[PDB]
Amino acid sequence: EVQLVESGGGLIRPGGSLRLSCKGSGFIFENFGFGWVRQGPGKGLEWVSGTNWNGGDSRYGDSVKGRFTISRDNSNNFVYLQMNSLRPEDTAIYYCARGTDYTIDDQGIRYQGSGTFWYFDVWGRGTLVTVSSASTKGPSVFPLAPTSGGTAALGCLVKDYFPEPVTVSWNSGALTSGVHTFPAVLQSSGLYSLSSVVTVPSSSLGTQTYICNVNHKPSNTKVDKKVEP
Amino acid sequence: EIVLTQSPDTLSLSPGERATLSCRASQSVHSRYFAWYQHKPGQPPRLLIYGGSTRATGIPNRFSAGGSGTQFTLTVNRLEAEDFAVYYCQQYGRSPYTFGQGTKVEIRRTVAAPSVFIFPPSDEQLKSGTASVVCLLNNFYPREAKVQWKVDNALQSGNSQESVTEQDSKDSTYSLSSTLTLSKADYEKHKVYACEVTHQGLSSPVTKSFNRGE
Repeated sequence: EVQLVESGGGLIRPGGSLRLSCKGSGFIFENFGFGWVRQGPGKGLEWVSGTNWNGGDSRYGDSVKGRFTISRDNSNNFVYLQMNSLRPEDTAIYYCARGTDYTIDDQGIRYQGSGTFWYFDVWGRGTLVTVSSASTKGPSVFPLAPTSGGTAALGCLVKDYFPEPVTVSWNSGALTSGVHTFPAVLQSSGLYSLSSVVTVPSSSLGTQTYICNVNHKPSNTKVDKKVEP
Repeated sequence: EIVLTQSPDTLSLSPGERATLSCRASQSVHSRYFAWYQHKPGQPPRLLIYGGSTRATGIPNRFSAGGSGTQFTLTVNRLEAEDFAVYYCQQYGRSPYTFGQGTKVEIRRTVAAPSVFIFPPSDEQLKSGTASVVCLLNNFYPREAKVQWKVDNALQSGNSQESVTEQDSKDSTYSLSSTLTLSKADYEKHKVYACEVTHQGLSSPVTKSFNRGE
């Protein structure tokens, strides 16, 4: 029953704006503070913003002060994050999160029901925001051609696409055993790259054919490549 | 602005063992203005502790935390599988509220050497005018592994990037790729290409290599 659902994610160019929304349900929304937290690629958690139960007290991470505004609508149970003048460094998963349902004054008196944003006990699944000037592009798929630990290995190098994601399968998709597809790396060019690999018996190379099926919907690309020893 | 520094960076433990996580604050924070979170890939972070030492709803008594001043700790008394994840401290003594950089608690298993493979640039990629050399380290444990590239025996620096999978859910191993990126012009200028791998499961470093065009 208790849930927070985010929406508004997406690709925006630098200097652009984007608005994130979080709908709360299954709890008394008006009593709680709320905040936003983000996690950039390969980075840790970063506190972005928070506002208290009646939105009177709102505060910001140093890196977003000025550009970002948090608001709430206690009538329809939404909290928002208005993000302006977006930068490449703002690329991240953004999480909406529920704050406390109390607060404490300088005198140490605790106020039940007057929530604020000290810490977060309920988290949205998060929405992805990508800030880049890169043009949508489909991947080049190159074979990685074939012993160690008893087997051979082969794969596909899926290079220079934008945006994420891609998906990889092998021999149409019946082959999952021993397949590793690596996390994408953003290259200097601002395009992504990854490899997909799979280990196979050395004797079986000649008998069976290996093809990787690469799909990149953003650019509606589909490519199948054979890897030959 | 308060900077939180967690240590150690990673712990390799097994169910039933104790994990102790530490967080140094760059300025004194009062004992009651601290929280801890647990975060596994693909899932929302989860609150464990607030108020320095108070367990969040649903959190069992095996988690405990405390501290004051410039050091705070979280202890997991006896680890279970779901406890392998990244853990973050968070201070709310002073705005802006901030998080530590995370400490990973990962599964300890028996040593497993990498199976190591090297792939030269394909003909296709070459025709298209770029050159990538890939070194694969497959299914190994522990995580620590040094990969060094040599081109005509000259050690390479600054022109490779490593990517690593999450610890495997079935066998708790890692796989890793190291990708050396060269202009086609430079690739063509040299002959021998080599990936040298050092790892606990190998009796000595292993080198995979090829000669361009052979």
